[PDB]
Amino acid sequence: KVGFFKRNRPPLEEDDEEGE
Repeated sequence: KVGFFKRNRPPLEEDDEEGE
């Protein structure tokens, strides 16, 4: 999938590529 990691992780920890 791709809507269950790029969502909860990014906020919580800096996991997915934010974007800046």
